[PDB]
Amino acid sequence: CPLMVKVLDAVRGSPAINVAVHVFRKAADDTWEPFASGKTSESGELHGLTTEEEFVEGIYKVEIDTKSYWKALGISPFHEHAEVVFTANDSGPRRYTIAALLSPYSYSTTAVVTNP
Amino acid sequence: CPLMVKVLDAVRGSPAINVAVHVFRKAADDTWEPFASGKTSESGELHGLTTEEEFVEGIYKVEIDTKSYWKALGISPFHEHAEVVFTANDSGPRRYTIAALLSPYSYSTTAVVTNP
Amino acid sequence: CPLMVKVLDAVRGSPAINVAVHVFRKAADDTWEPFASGKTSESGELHGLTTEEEFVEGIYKVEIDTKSYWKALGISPFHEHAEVVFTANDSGPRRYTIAALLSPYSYSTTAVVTNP
Amino acid sequence: CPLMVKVLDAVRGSPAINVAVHVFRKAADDTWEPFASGKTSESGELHGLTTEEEFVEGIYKVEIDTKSYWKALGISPFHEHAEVVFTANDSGPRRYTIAALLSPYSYSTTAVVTNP
Ligand SMILES: COc1cc(C(=O)c2ccc(C)cc2C)cc([N+](=O)O)c1O
Ligand SMILES: COc1cc(C(=O)c2ccc(C)cc2C)cc([N+](=O)O)c1O
Repeated sequence: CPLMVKVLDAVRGSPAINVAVHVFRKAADDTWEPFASGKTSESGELHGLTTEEEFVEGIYKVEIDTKSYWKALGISPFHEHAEVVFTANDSGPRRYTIAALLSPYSYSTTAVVTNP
Repeated sequence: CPLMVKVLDAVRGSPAINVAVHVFRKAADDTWEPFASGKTSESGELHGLTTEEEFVEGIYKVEIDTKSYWKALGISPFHEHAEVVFTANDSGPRRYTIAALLSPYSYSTTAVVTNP
Repeated sequence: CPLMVKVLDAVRGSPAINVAVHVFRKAADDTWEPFASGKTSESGELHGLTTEEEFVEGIYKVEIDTKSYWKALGISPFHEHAEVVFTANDSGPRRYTIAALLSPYSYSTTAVVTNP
Repeated sequence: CPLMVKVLDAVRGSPAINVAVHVFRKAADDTWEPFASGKTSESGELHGLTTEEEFVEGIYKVEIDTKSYWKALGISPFHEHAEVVFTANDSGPRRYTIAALLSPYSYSTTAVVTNP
């Protein structure tokens, strides 16, 4: 609910289906602690990662396993993964969508942050 | 149903709301004929542009009125509009989403084409 | 010199070489008048389109022939071209670089505008 | 020379000047070892990070300090940095250009890889 990830494929013109996504939260010692993870659905979307209670302010990293995605399609990739690192700030009610558009040698990412 | 447009704002991190979108189909004389149009909703989406019966194969242009969008936000823009020109090809059942991510001096667009 | 175009290939991670580019300028009767054209070099760059004298104020359209590029690589892409439409030199001469990043179902474009 | 970084600003339509960039290389114990760092110039480019001798095969992370860039412009952005993680030189030396296009809530990155 508070955090959704959506992944699209710029080569095939499709959702990026069955992509592994890991979310980490930065710990006090500056290490990355696993927070949530899953695989994108047939729509390219990954829902249900966290809850309002669990998602507190902090620094988060979303790692999208793009290399494995491209390899499963038989397409030669450049990156190991796509990484999105951001701060969650409580500024009234907010829902976050982290969206990524994947190509073999490029990616784009945006945040769509809305007030429900 | 067969054609949806979605527009996002990379500066504000939001859907691009109330953006005018025009769709044209290329005529035999190479001119662009108005085909459908509307304004994006609060989700950034524009549904209901056309019907399965009306949307035939051909060359289409989607013009997204980005300059007016940025001006309404008080942000100085570069482009007059964003233009997406593509061929619709009947290759089994297909639904098209034309998505765009807007910045003042840049835009990105992709097509998400799925079989319902 | 005042107008340069650069095109990159997001599948191969390379310059997009031998891409045709056509520049138009909106005429007083609202038609698109041919202005300049050329092909990208081995670096993906297209220099020498115009001159300071010829590049007057106006609304310009840069059409990048992405479909012909993909077809030459044996790929059937989604878009016919990538189009960049902008007002130029409205506050005196500027140098414009129009850059594009290509995938079969997506493109991104940015402008870099500098004052000499 | 073998590794160059270029950063552009999609709000202003300009090179992103004075952007800090830190490159790491994955060590045999799976930690990220510092490798090279620098700042983009007035053209948005960062040359001279490394040498052919030092740039061995490995997994590299290029961290572009986008938050510090935006904060210096008086903007509160979404991301902490932009991260580009890739295996380099796996089939012999290549020249890599890592390019990034920045907005407050989005970034795009591409790689241009050439064989000398
Ligand atoms: C089809 O549906 C969607 C598509 C897209 C995108 O195509 C998109 C994704 C990332 C980037 C950096 C840029 C683009 C244009 C995002 C969406 N979303 O809701 O953010 C979305 O729903
Ligand atoms: C003006 O000069 C350059 C521009 C650009 C880009 O505009 C570009 C950058 C990132 C992305 C994701 C997409 C785009 C189109 C890249 C360059 N390069 O060498 O990669 C370059 O030289």
